[PDB]
Amino acid sequence: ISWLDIYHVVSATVPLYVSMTLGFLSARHLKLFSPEQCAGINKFVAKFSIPLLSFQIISENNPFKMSPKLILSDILQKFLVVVVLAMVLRFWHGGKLGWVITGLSISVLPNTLILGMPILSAIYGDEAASILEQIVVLQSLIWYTILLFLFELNAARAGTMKILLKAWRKLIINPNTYATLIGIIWATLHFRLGWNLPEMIDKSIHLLSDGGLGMAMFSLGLFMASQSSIIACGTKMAIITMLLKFVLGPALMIASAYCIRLKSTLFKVAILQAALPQGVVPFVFAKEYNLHPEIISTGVIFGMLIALPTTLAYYFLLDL
Amino acid sequence: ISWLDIYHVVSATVPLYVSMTLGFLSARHLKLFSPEQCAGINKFVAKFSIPLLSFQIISENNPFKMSPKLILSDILQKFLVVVVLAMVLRFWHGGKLGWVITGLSISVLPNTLILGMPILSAIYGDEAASILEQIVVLQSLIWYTILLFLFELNAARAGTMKILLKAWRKLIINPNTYATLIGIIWATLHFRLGWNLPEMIDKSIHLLSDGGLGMAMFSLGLFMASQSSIIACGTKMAIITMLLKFVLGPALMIASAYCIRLKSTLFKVAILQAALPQGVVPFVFAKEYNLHPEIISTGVIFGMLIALPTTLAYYFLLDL
Ligand SMILES: CCCCC/C=C/C/C=C/CCCCCCCC(=O)OC[C@H](COP(=O)([O-])OCC[N+](C)(C)C)OC(=O)CCCCCCC/C=C/C/C=C/CCCCC
Ligand SMILES: O=C(O)COc1ccc(Cl)cc1Cl
Repeated sequence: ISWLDIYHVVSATVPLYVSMTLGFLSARHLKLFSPEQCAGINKFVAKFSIPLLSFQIISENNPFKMSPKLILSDILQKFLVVVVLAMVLRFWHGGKLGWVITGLSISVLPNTLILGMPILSAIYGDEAASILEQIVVLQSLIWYTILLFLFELNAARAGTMKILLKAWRKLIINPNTYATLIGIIWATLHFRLGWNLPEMIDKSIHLLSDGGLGMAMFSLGLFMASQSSIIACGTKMAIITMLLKFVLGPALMIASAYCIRLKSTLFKVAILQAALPQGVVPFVFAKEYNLHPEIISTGVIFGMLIALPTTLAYYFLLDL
Repeated sequence: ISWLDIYHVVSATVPLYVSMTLGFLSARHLKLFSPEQCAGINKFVAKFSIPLLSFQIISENNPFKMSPKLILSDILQKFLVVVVLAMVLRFWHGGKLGWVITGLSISVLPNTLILGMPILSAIYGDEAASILEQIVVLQSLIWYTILLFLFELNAARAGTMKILLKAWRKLIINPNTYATLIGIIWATLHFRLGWNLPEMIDKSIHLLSDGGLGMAMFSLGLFMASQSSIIACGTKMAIITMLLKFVLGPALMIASAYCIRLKSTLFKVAILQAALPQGVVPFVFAKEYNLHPEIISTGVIFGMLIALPTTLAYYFLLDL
């Protein structure tokens, strides 16, 4: 672990905190944004920035050149996490479905796009970049849509066939689903027939997509200024939010990798990626749907602080 | 002229119209955003994105390698538009000072920060970038401050030290002022001593500044949707606002360019930049001070529509 490699991690993490700070200061000390305005900014982030980012992620990779072992391992990890959460909730802590979503939003949705590429590139070779790209594409194609479907189903519940039909009806109009579908279609078209996206469309998409992550962090800092303080999540809930993200998710990912027989850099990069801090998109969704938005906030705040400790610990463990 | 050039300009301009149309549809038709949410988004873009973009543009300029001929041309463009507005108003339309500010907020304040770099950097490549950034620096450092002082003087007119003090107090709480000062200082340091911005700070600034143009157009579209109609005022003061920007301003700028003997790209760019539609800061000042906010809004809304039609015309004309 070269000392100059810690500089890379810190440089990848600090910018995601500068915007968050700016937002917190604007909301609390400057009293610049009212709660309605913060909700509107978050809605813009969730409706225009995230769909375009997902489209770009999905439309810039080879759908037919993708490690199937990586896909199977990710699916197995997600299924195992869902099963474990369902089993635990049955005996621990009504409103059980609301906690299954809040578990997947802090367990099986890392932030490999921002904090993953630099950390893995510094600690591993170029192949890790491709593996992380594939993981991000999968989580922005399948998992980010399944999470939205679950959110819609939870909102509708607040006779079963009617609820499912309502959830599907509300999902089909969601920008994220259409963005993902168009992204996959364009990816296959461009990588089979060689079609290239016209410049007037690529630039238009980039203009809105660009700066979306800064806006998401701004919204995260804005929402954290309307809570009790910085750990409004609580004391025990904040402690378990990290055992779910750095002690259970990584273990289940290791189990999935063992089951799928991963033996390559597709192992030391497939497991380490699962120990990275939480993403911002899960918060962007959990605050628009108002499903425990305080639990996926302190987790984000305190996950990028311990990213380096836990990541280096897992790196040492894998080598041993 | 070749159709390829016309197509290049159209492609450069299309994304900035797609963002505006998306914002307008989201506000009015799709009804994603409530008026409070739209106001919050406008405040965010005007407080965090625009100042950072201004700082970046200013820092990407060389104070010691400016063009004094361009400086003089820009100062004489806004000094004989005053001598043409103080003479016409003598024989046309009490409120000479009020109308002069409204006449200056239209003719000689192009939007060279949001809609000037993209279009012109594409029409003439990267050569025009230096000229546009120099003009942006000048209008952010001198002309906006003078406009603020004139607005304060008009407000107090319906001693001088009190007006200057009020202008200074209101100028210190403006993010644009701090952004411009810091950008000038950093450009001086970088281009004299050779210092380089740290990677962390650069990435943090880019996180928010990247989306400062697409989101600016989105906010413009939201504002257009907020207004009741395109032509808020009457035709009498609507067919004159366009002629005060696409006929009088460019003509008086061509006169300045001939007096100062500007030649080459510094001419085809120095006149073309004056034909761009009006900015939004003058509208903000007019709304805050309530100085004819129904004409400065009409101009800003009806120039964004016919910018490309009236920009291709000047592009074709100047080639001869
Ligand atoms: C050197 C750092 C100077 C920091 C300047 C801050 C000074 C603090 C000001 C104190 C005066 C008290 C009044 C403060 C109000 C302005 C706040 C502000 O101005 O806050 C930054 C601004 C956002 O203000 P606001 O709109 O949110 O609220 C302000 C509007 N109202 C008042 C309505 C809420 O917008 C921005 O982000 C500005 C972005 C451009 C500045 C980027 C600085 C980068 C640093 C460059 C220098 C680097 C040198 C190399 C050295 C490297 C090693 C260290
Ligand atoms: O540069 C300009 O004159 C216009 O750019 C803007 C566009 C939208 C908003 Cl809110 C603020 C600004 Cl300054």
